[PDB]
Amino acid sequence: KCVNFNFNGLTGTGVLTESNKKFLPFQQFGRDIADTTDAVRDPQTLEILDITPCSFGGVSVITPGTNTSNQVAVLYQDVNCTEVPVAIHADQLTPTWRVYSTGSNVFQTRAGCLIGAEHVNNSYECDIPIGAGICASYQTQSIIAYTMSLGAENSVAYSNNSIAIPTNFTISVTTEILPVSM
Amino acid sequence: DPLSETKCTLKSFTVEKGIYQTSNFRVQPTESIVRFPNITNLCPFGEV
Amino acid sequence: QFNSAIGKIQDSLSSTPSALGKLQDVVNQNAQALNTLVKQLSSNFGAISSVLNDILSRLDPPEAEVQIDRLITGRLQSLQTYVTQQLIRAAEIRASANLAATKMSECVLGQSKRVDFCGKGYHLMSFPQSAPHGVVFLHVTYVPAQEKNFTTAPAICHDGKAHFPREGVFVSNGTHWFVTQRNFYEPQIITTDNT
Amino acid sequence: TKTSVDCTMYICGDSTECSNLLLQYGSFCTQLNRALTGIAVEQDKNTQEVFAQVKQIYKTPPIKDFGGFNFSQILPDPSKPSKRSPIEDLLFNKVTDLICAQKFNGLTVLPPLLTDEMIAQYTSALLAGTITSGWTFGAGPALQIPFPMQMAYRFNGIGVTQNVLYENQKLIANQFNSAIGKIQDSLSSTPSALGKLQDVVNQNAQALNTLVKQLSSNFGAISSVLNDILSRLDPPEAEVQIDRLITGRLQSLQTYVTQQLIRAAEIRASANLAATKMSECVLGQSKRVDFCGKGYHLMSFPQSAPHGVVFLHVTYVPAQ
Ligand SMILES: *[C@@H]1O[C@H](CO)[C@@H](O[C@@H]2O[C@H](CO)[C@@H](O)[C@H](O)[C@H]2NC(C)=O)[C@H](O)[C@H]1NC(C)=O
Ligand SMILES: *[C@@H]1O[C@H](CO)[C@@H](O[C@@H]2O[C@H](CO)[C@@H](O)[C@H](O)[C@H]2NC(C)=O)[C@H](O)[C@H]1NC(C)=O
Ligand SMILES: *[C@@H]1O[C@H](CO)[C@@H](O[C@@H]2O[C@H](CO)[C@@H](O)[C@H](O)[C@H]2NC(C)=O)[C@H](O)[C@H]1NC(C)=O
Ligand SMILES: *[C@@H]1O[C@H](CO)[C@@H](O[C@@H]2O[C@H](CO)[C@@H](O)[C@H](O)[C@H]2NC(C)=O)[C@H](O)[C@H]1NC(C)=O
Ligand SMILES: *[C@@H]1O[C@H](CO)[C@@H](O[C@@H]2O[C@H](CO)[C@@H](O)[C@H](O)[C@H]2NC(C)=O)[C@H](O)[C@H]1NC(C)=O
Ligand SMILES: *[C@@H]1O[C@H](CO)[C@@H](O)[C@H](O)[C@H]1NC(C)=O
Repeated sequence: KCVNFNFNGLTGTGVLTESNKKFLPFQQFGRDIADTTDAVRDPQTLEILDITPCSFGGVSVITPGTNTSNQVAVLYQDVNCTEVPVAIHADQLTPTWRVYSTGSNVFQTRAGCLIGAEHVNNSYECDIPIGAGICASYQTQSIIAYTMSLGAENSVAYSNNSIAIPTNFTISVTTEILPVSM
Repeated sequence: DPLSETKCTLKSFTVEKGIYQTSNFRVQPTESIVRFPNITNLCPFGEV
Repeated sequence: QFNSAIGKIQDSLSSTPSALGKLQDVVNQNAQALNTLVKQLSSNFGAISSVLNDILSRLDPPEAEVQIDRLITGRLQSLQTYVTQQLIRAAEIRASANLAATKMSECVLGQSKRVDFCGKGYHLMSFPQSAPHGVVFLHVTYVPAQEKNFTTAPAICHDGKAHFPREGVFVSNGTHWFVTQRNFYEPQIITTDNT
Repeated sequence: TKTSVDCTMYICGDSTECSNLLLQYGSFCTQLNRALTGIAVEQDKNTQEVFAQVKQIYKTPPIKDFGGFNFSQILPDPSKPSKRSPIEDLLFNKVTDLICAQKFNGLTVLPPLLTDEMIAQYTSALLAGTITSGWTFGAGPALQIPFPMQMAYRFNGIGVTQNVLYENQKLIANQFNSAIGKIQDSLSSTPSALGKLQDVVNQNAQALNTLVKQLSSNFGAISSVLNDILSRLDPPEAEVQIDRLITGRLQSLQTYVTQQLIRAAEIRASANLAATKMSECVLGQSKRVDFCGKGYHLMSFPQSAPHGVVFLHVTYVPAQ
């Protein structure tokens, strides 16, 4: 349980669990690579406990232009579809709690958990990049998520003794813009 | 709501289409515990 | 074809608003950086207040000096930070400027054979135009269209001697063999002058 | 790699009092977020410019006969679930609890937009286009041409007549097949080939580890633990102690970002050069000396690598 703790002045916050560490009798507490208190021993029952910080991560918001609509979609990064918040009773610092946060359209991708967008089996051009080959766009009156399409399929008719030769041409003009000074 | 949090971050009332990084969520603690040794005799500070 | 292509250029820039995003980003980042430097004057940096006048007018010099050292060091950090980003950004601007100078020499003052360097297609010529904090090029390119289907052979055998094209390629519609240039269909009879 | 840093968690952590003091320390946290976001976005742009040079996805016809030229080592393999060429998957193995500890300090790594399969799918399009259509598909519609006839075209580019190839078609095909096979052994035998790609991975990881070790520095303060300082000193005393810690840790974060901005600019220079090589050495034939290989350039074939690209330059070398 995500609780505070105080071990002989070692104040902190986190989740205490069982530890498999082969603690030696003279050893008080363990440490990790980062040189931080990773495990502790209870002063009373002399039990070794793991210390793990309460769950956290970044949150990103996906929206079209406000000139177009007002709906949004929220992406929880690195959160694995299950530890997303479910209670708002003074146990989270983000009151922008999604109206369902479950049951509704929830998609799990390699970039995190996406709530508020509908996955489709189609493929269009990328509009808003999400990550790991998943894009999102506002289509129809709703926000949907798809897998980006590299391009139209083609197959050159390679043959054993066949050639293709143009009979007309086109004169084309294109522009290129480059900064020169600041 | 999540839309309003974006407006606060950009310092604007109108938001262009895209994805923005707003903030980080974390689970708040519920209770607190204290673990101290079991001894009770008072230190002999009267003597000194 | 040339006049129509040049005509559609004005509408393409006017209609599409995000066409000049590359030049616009230069102006916005420079403006954004200056706004941050001005806004950083509002930070106490752990001192009692951000105003220098009241601190000196409310505490004795022996203890007020330590209060203003927090403000001076924090503000010097803002200036040092602002300069470091300017040096980095100017280095990437000079790289863009060098590419622009190279393109004008190679795509405007002559005809370039480097693929995709000046536009998409076979390069014909370029025209420069001046823009705020940058330049704009108009690449003119030759694009083939309306290809056809033909049967080809590497060499033509006649009188026990092999014949090869001099600068073209052998084609036939199915009954009669010709020789044509590779980029344009203009068949001709096979003689001893083109082989 | 693209990195995301939680400004508050790295500096303060679980100390609520530190979070309040950081509010009056200016808008440094916001600046760090914007600077690192620009680097992360740029990384997706670099990959797009090099690989997405074509708008269509060409495919190679089933009958793999090209006048004696194998192409087996460079074409995609159906048997592999990743659908990579036998050379490509050899590259993915040469280039390679620590992640967890860094995450708990607020340092995260974001996944790229383009997956490995998607990138390998792009290189397959450029292979099919460059074989069945020569250089034509880089300037408009793709026109088919027999591969032996296409080689005769490339011989004229370097000044050698067509009949030279046609009279030595069997021998030239044998030489190309032998050279390709020796390429795989050179990489497989020698593990030091991918030194350039490894340094990018090493320097990023090693720079990040330096940031973590900076969290155990007193910076002149009594202790390097925020909770102890608050739980041992009265409020007007702790302020002169936290300030040293906060400024010491703010300096470390600013130092890290500055090095990353410098490194990103160097990478973009290398990325810009690779996009030029693909347009000139793969989508065409180049007359620039030593730009695409050593010798007289004939053609090139690209192969996808982890965080990179590998060019196989085919060149003509006089002898005897
Ligand atoms: C040139 O001929 C080839 C066949 O030799 C054509 O390739 C196929 O043609 C059939 C019909 O003739 C189409 O249904 C296929 O889609 C074509 N492609 C393939 C990969 O089989 C080719 O279309 C002809 N070119 C033109 C311009 O008509
Ligand atoms: C192009 O022509 C050659 C003959 O010069 C064909 O080569 C043979 O094709 C047959 C038919 O599939 C195969 O059974 C033989 O094994 C091929 N010989 C060799 C040495 O490979 C070739 O297949 C023709 N290409 C096409 C697409 O028809
Ligand atoms: C090459 O293209 C041009 C235009 O794309 C073709 O000319 C057109 O011809 C038709 C009927 O002959 C006219 O109705 C159009 O007005 C012409 N176009 C223009 C722009 O004036 C021309 O026929 C094509 N050549 C070949 C051989 O296909
Ligand atoms: C293939 O090209 C030949 C080129 O000679 C065409 O032959 C000519 O056809 C026209 C009308 O069909 C006649 O007036 C000419 O006298 C023909 N020339 C010769 C030299 O015979 C032929 O029509 C084309 N198309 C095919 C063979 O289908
Ligand atoms: C050239 O192509 C042939 C088949 O067209 C390849 O022959 C087989 O290749 C596999 C490896 O891909 C080997 O395990 C088999 O032993 C080969 N069979 C024979 C009869 O040699 C050949 O490997 C290709 N060349 C290269 C360099 O890959
Ligand atoms: C949920 O997602 C992660 C992605 O890194 C995956 O490794 C694992 O299945 C889950 N993570 C944890 C910490 O259990």
